Amino acid sequence: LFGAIAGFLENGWEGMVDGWYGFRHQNAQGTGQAADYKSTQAAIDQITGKLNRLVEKTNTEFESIESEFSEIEHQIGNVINWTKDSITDIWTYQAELLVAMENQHTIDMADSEMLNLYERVRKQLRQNAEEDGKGCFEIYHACDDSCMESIRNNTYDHSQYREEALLNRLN
Amino acid sequence: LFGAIAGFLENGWEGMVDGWYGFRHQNAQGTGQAADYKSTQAAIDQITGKLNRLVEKTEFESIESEFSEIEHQIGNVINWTKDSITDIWTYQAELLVAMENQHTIDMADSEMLNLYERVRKQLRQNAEEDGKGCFEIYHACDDSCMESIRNNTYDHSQYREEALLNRLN
Amino acid sequence: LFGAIAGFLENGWEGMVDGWYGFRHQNAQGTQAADYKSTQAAIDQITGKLNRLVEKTNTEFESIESEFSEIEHQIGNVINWTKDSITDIWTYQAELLVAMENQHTIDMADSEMLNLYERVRKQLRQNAEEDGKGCFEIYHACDDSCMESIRNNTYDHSQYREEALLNRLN
Amino acid sequence: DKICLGHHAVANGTIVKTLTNEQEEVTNATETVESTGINRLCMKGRKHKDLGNCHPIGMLIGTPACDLHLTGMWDTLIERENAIAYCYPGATVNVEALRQKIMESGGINKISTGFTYGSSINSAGTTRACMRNGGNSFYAELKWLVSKSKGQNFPQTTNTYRNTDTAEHLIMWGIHHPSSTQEKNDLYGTQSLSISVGSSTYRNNFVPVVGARPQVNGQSGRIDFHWTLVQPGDNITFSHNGGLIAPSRVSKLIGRGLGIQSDAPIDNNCESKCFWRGGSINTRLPFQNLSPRTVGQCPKYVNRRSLMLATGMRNVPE
Amino acid sequence: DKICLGHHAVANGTIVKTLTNEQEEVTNATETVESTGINRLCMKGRKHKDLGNCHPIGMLIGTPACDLHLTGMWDTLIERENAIAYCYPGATVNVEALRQKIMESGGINKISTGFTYGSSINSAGTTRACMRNGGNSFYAELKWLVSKSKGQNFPQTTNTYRNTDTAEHLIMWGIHHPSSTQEKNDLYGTQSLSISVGSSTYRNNFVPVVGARPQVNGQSGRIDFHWTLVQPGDNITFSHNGGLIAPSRVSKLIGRGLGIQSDAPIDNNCESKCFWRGGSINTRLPFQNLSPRTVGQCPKYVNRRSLMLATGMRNVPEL
Amino acid sequence: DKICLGHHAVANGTIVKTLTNEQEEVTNATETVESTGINRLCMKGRKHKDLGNCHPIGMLIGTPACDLHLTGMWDTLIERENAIAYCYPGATVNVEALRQKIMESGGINKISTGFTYGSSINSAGTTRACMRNGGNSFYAELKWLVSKSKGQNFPQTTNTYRNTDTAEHLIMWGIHHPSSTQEKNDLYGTQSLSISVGSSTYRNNFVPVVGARPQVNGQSGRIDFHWTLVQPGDNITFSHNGGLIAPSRVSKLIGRGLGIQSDAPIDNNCESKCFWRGGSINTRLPFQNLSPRTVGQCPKYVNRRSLMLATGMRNVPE
Ligand SMILES: *[C@@H]1O[C@H](CO)[C@@H](O[C@@H]2O[C@H](CO)[C@@H](O)[C@H](O)[C@H]2NC(C)=O)[C@H](O)[C@H]1NC(C)=O
Ligand SMILES: *[C@@H]1O[C@H](CO)[C@@H](O[C@@H]2O[C@H](CO)[C@@H](O)[C@H](O)[C@H]2NC(C)=O)[C@H](O)[C@H]1NC(C)=O
Ligand SMILES: *[C@@H]1O[C@H](CO)[C@@H](O[C@@H]2O[C@H](CO)[C@@H](O)[C@H](O)[C@H]2NC(C)=O)[C@H](O)[C@H]1NC(C)=O
Ligand SMILES: *[C@@H]1O[C@H](CO)[C@@H](O)[C@H](O)[C@H]1NC(C)=O
Ligand SMILES: *[C@@H]1O[C@H](CO)[C@@H](O)[C@H](O)[C@H]1NC(C)=O
Repeated sequence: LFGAIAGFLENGWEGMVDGWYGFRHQNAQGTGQAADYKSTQAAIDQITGKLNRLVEKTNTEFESIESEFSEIEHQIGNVINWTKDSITDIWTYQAELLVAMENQHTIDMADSEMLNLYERVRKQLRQNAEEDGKGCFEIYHACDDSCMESIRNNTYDHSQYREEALLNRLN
Repeated sequence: LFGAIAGFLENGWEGMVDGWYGFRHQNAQGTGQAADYKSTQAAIDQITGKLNRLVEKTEFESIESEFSEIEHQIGNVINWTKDSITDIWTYQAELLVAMENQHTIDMADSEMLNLYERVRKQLRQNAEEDGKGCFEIYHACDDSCMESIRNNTYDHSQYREEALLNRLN
Repeated sequence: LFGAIAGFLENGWEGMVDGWYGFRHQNAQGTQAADYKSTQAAIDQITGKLNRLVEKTNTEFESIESEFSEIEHQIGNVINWTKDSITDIWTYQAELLVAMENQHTIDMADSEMLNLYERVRKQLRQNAEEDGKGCFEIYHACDDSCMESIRNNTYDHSQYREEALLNRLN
Repeated sequence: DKICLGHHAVANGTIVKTLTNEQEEVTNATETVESTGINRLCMKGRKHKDLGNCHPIGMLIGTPACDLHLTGMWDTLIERENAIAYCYPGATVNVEALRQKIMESGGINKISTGFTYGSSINSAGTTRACMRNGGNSFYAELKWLVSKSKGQNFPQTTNTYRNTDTAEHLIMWGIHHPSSTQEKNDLYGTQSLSISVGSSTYRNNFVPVVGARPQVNGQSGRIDFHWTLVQPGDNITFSHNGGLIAPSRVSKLIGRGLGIQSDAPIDNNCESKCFWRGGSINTRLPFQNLSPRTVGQCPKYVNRRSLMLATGMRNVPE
Repeated sequence: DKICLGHHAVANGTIVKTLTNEQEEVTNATETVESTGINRLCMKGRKHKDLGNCHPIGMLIGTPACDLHLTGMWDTLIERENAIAYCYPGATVNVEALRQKIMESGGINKISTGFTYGSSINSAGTTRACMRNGGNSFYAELKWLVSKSKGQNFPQTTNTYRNTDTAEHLIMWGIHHPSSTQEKNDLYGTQSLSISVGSSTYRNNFVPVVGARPQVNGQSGRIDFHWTLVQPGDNITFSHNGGLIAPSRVSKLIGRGLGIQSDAPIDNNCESKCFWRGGSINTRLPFQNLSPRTVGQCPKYVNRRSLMLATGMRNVPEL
Repeated sequence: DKICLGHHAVANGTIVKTLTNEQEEVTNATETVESTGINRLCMKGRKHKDLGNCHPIGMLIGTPACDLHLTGMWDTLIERENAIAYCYPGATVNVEALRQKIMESGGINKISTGFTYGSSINSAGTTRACMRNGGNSFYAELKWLVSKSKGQNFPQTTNTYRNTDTAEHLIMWGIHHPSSTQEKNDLYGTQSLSISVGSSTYRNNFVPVVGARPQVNGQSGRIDFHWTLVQPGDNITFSHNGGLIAPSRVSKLIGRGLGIQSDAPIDNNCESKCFWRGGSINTRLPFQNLSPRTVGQCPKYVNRRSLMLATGMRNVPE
C-alpha cells in the first residue's frame, strides 16, 4: 500500500465522474474541478490487462467419463468421484486464490497511480509550494486559471514564479 | 519493498514491547519512547486477515483398500492420480506461503513508511530529515509538544517563523 | 509501480553496463558510474527466484497406459480425462506463476531504483533540489571527490549548507 | 491559492475479497464464475445427431427405435434418457465400453455378412417384443435362427465373415437363453447346444442356458449380446448348434465425434463448445458453477456461488 | 531537539521462505502444515460400529465372527485388518465393489427369503469350518443344500425371492466347488450340475467344478459367492439341481455412512471429521503431512515437514 | 551543477507476460519450459536391460525371441515397439496388469517346478511356429503335454507346485484350444477334456474348445495363457486330461525398477532420470512441453510452447 487512497487523502470525490484521478483548485477567480487523463488511463490499462488474462484462456477438450443415464460399476465410479472432486477442490482453491491475490494487487496499483500523480505535481511545483498533508498543495503565488491548467498540462515553469513564491513563503 | 524496514532505518527496537511501530524523541526534558497504536493495528489486522483465510474449510471416501488385494492396473491408476494430486497441493502450499510471506514483509514495510510520511508532512517546514528515520526539529519541543506530534494535533504554523530562521543561519 | 523505471526517469542508459543502477556527472571537469550495493540487492532477488524455479523435489512416476498396445477402453478414457485435467492445472499454474512473478520482478527493480534516489535525496538534504526527471540540481561547488562523497555515502551536508542555502535563496 | 489531489468514489460500492480482508469495498467489480447456462443444445456449425429414443447400442444391433439411425456421419452424438437398446430383453457384455466407443465415433457404416442358411434353418424368427409396421419383427442387423420344423435338431452350421476392407469392423451377435425346456426344445431340438466364435484375435464359446425368469416386455427369455473388432484382412467363424443370434450386418465406426448425454432440446441456430445435461454453456469467464459434469471445451467447475473480481479502487465515500 | 521513528524487533526470530529468499528472518511465524495426529479413532458424536474381526462381506452371508453384526444402524463403520469373511473357504465376485457398498452404508436390515425345500433335500448341511458353540455350523444367512439320501440325485429345484419392499435388496448366494468326484456324488448325485439365476435385470448360469486344492481351514472344497441388487417389485429366481448355496435371508443397505479402515483403538471422548489408518486428524490448518490416504473431511496432504507463515515483519536486530 | 540517477537498458529486449500486460519488454528473461529433449535413452549410472524384440510376457513364457532375457537384474527395463510375445498364436488373460508387474520389476529368477510325467505322456511336444535355430521348438518355460500314442486318451494327471521360498512366485500355464476335432483326438483322445487349477487363493477350471479359426503363423489352434501369484508356503495343484500347457519353470519378480517403453537408442554416456517414448529429458526447468506421457522423475508437462520469466527490469530505450 501507498499512503494515499485509504490514507492521507481523507476520502474520495463522488462528484468526479470523468476521471479516476483529478484536481480541484481554488484561486481568487473561483473553484473548479478537472480529471487527469494520463494517470487514470494508466490504471485502466492495467485493469483491462487483468481482464484480458482472465478471459484470454483457451481450453482442452474433455469427453464424458460418467454415464448420466445408466449405472456405472461401483469401484470405477468411486475412483472417478474421488478424482473429480479432488480436481474441483484444486480449482475452487485456485479461483479463490486468483481473485484474492489479484484484488490485492489491483487496490494497491490504483493507490500507486494516485501517489505517482501527487509526486509528479509536487516535484513540479518545486520550491513554489508546500503541502498540508491531505493531498493539497498550498501555493505561495497567484496562480491564474491558465496557470492552474499549466500545472495540469505539465507545462508549469517553476522558475517563472519562484521569487514571488520564495518571498511569500519566508514571511 | 518500501525503503524503511531493513532499509533507511538501520535496526529494530527490542525496547518496544507493545507496538509494532513507534517514536523515540530527544529534547531538553530528556528522552522517551512511545508506541504508535493505529499504524500497528493496521499491520496486525492484515496479518490476522491472512490467518483467517488460511483456516477456512469436501468429504472423501476410501478408494484404495488398506487390508486387501486391489487389482493391479486400477491400483497403478490410483497411485498415479493420488501422487499427481499431492504434487499439486505440495506446489500450491509452497507457493502460497512464499508469496504471502513476501507480501507480509513488504506490507509491514509499507506501514512503517506511511507513519514516517505522515509525520514528515505534519512537521512541514519546521524540521528536516537525517536519512535514518529521525527528524531534526528546529525549535524547542517540550514533552507536551512531542506528544502533539504523536497525536496529529501539532500545528506547524505555531513554530514556523522561529523554525525557518533557525534553518537559515 | 514505484515511480521511477518507466516513470519520472525518461529512459534507461544503454551506455551504462557495469550495473543496473548508476549516477551521471557534471561539474567543472564532469561527465557516469554504478552503484554496487543497489544492483546487488536487486540481482540477489532474481537469483533467489531462480533457485525456487530449479528446485526439484520430483516425484517418481510410472506408466499407467501402454504405448504399444490397446488399453481397456473405459479405464483408458478415465486415464485420459485425468491426465488432461492434471495438465490443465499445471498449464494454469505455470502461466500464473510467471505472470505474477514477472509482475513482482519488474516492480521490485523499480523499488531498488527509487530507494537509491531517496537515499541521495536525503543525503543532499538542503544543499540541492530535485528537477523532477531524476537529477539533483546542486547549489554548491563540488568537485569530483565530493561527487564520490555522494556515491560512497560519506557526504556531510552541513559542511556545505550555508554556501548552498544562499545560492537557492538569492 | 490551493491545488488539491483526489480520486473518485461512488455511493453504491462493491464488496470483494483480498488476501488480508474478506469484506473490502471497491468502486467496481465483475464475476469470475458463470452461473447461467443455455437450456438448449447449441448445435449450429456442428454436424450433429440427436438419437431421441434410440440407444447407441441399438444402432449396432438395429432396434426398431433405431431404424432412422442405422448408418450415418456426425461430429456430435446425443444420447437421451428414454433411450431404448433392447426390444427383446437382454444384456450386452462390456456394454459401457461399447457405448463409449459409439459415442466417440464420427459415424457408422454397415456391411452384410453374406451369411446364408440351408433349408433346415428358419432365419425369419420374429417376436412380439420388436414391433415394426404393426407387425412382429426382430433386430434389423441380426437374425434369429431356429429349426424350420418345430421339434427338430438345429443343424451343425458354420458361417464365416471376412473383412475385406482397409479398416477394422465391429461385429455383434447374440446368444438366446430360453426360459423353459419346452421353449428350448421347440426352437433348437433336444440336442446339446453350443456356439464357438473364433478369429485371429478373438476366441470364445457360448452355451444357451434354460432358466425361469420374470417377463420383460412380455418376454421371459433373454438374449445376451457379444461383440468384437474384426481386423482388416481377418476372418471370424461361427460354429453353432442353435442359440446363435447371427449378424446379417456388421458395423464400421468412422472418425471422431463428441458424445453428449442431455435433457436439453436442440437449437441449431446457436453455437457452443461446452455442454452438459442441462444444455450448453457460452461464456468468457474462466469458472463455472452449473455442473460438475461437463463435456467439450469448458470453463472449470468451482464450488462457489460467486467470486467477484475488483475492477476499481478502494471506495472511500465522502 | 529531534523525533525518531522505528519498529520493534525480537532476540530470537524465526525463519520463513519468500519468493526471493529462502532464509528470511521474521519476528514471528506459524505452521501451516499439521504434523501430529491423534493415534486413536475419535468417535465422539458418532453412532459407530466397530466390526472387530468381522469382515464387511461377513455381515451379509452371516459368518460367525459377524454374529453380533448382522443388522444395525450406524453412521460410521470401522473395519479391522485381519477381519474374517469366510469360514468355509472361497471368494466373492466383485468383492471390492461389494465391500465399498457395505462400507458406505448407514445400516443393514435382513429380510427372509422364505425359501422352502422338498423332503429329498437336506437344508441343514454343516461343516467343521463354521463353528458355533464349538460345533459344526454354517453361514447364518445361507443354507447348504444337499441330497438327504447320500449319493442320490438332487431334485431339480426352483426358488423365487420376491422383493415386495419399496427399496432394492442385496441378495447373496454361493456356488459349491467340491474337491473330489466322490464328495460331489455324495452331496448332489452323478448328474450334470447347473445353477441358473435370473431377475428382470440379472442373468447368470453357474457350474460346480471338481478340482484338487490345498486345504484352507481344513477344507479343500470352495464356495464362491455371487451377489446382485434386486429392485422393488422385481422377483429373482434360482433354478438348480445341486451346488446352490441358498440365501435364507437377504440384506438391505440403509442410508449412508463413513467407512474407516484402521486398527487404532476407539476413543469415544474426542470428536473428529478426518481419519486414516493410524487414527484421527484434528486441525484448523489446511495442510497435513501425516498421511496421503485419508478419509472424511481432511486437510490436504503435502510432502513437506514444515511450512512457516510469516506473521510479522522482517526481524532486524542491532549490530 | 547536477547529479543524475538512472538505470541501464539494452538494445535488444525480451518480451514477457505479466498480470496486467502481455507483451512487456524487459532487459532479460529465461525460459521456464523445456522444449528440447534427447533423442536417445540416457542410461548412464543405470543397470539396465534392453529387451529389443522380446515382449515382457515372453520373458515368463520363454518365447524364443526372449532366450537371452529369461533371467536377469535391472534398474530399468526397456520395451520396444513390435516385440514378440507369442510364437504359437494365443493371448493372455489380464495381460496389461501382467505386463505392468514385469515392467515394475527389478529382475527375474526362474525356479524349476520339478514336474514329472508318466510314460503314457510325451512332454517334448514342439511346433513349427516356435523356431530355434533350424528346428521346431516350444516355449522354453512350458511343456506341451500330449498322449505318447496318437489318439489314445491322455491319462488323468496331477502335478503340484510347492512354493518353498520366502517370497511369492508367478506361475503361468497355457490351455491348448485345438483347430479341429481331429487334432484334439490325436493329442488328447475322445474323452471330455478338463483342466482345474487350485491354490489357497486361486481356483479356476478350463475346458479346451475345438473351433474353426483362421490361421496365425500357420496355425488354426490357439494357446491361451493364465497366471497367478503363489504365496510362500502355498501349493498350487494342476488337475488335467490333456490340453494343459504345463509350466516347467515359474518366475520370481525381484525388487523394483523403472519400465520404459521407447524406440530410442540407448546411450550409456548421457545421464537422466526422465523418459518418454522419444527419449530422455534432462533439464533444470520445472516444466516441459515435449510429452504428456513420461515416466520417471519428470518436470510437469504444460501446453505452452514458451513461458519467459523476467530476470531484468523494464526495458526503456532512449
Ligand atoms: C412377482 O411375483 C408376483 C407374484 O408371483 C407377480 O404378481 C402376481 O401376479 C400373479 C398372476 O397375475 C398373481 O397370481 C399373484 O397373486 C400376483 N401377486 C400379487 C402380490 O399381486 C409379479 O408379476 C412378479 N413380478 C414380475 C416383475 O414378474
Ligand atoms: C480370410 O479369408 C481369406 C479368404 O479365404 C483368406 O485369404 C485367401 O488367402 C489365401 C492365402 O493368403 C489365398 O490363397 C486365397 O486365394 C485368398 N482368398 C481370397 C479370395 O482372397 C485369408 O487368409 C483369411 N484371413 C486369415 C487371417 O485367415
Ligand atoms: C503344501 O504341501 C506340503 C507337503 O505336501 C504340506 O506340508 C507338510 O506339512 C505337514 C504339516 O506340518 C507336515 O506334516 C509334513 O511333514 C509336511 N511335508 C513336507 C515334505 O513339507 C503343506 O501343509 C501344504 N501347504 C498347504 C498350504 O496346503
Ligand atoms: C464496472 O465494471 C465493469 C467491468 O470492468 C465495467 O464494464 C464498467 O465500466 C464499470 N463501471 C463503470 C461506471 O465504469
Ligand atoms: C506469534 O504469532 C502467533 C500467531 O499469530 C500469536 O498467537 C502470538 O501472539 C505471537 N506471539 C509471539 C510474538 O510469539
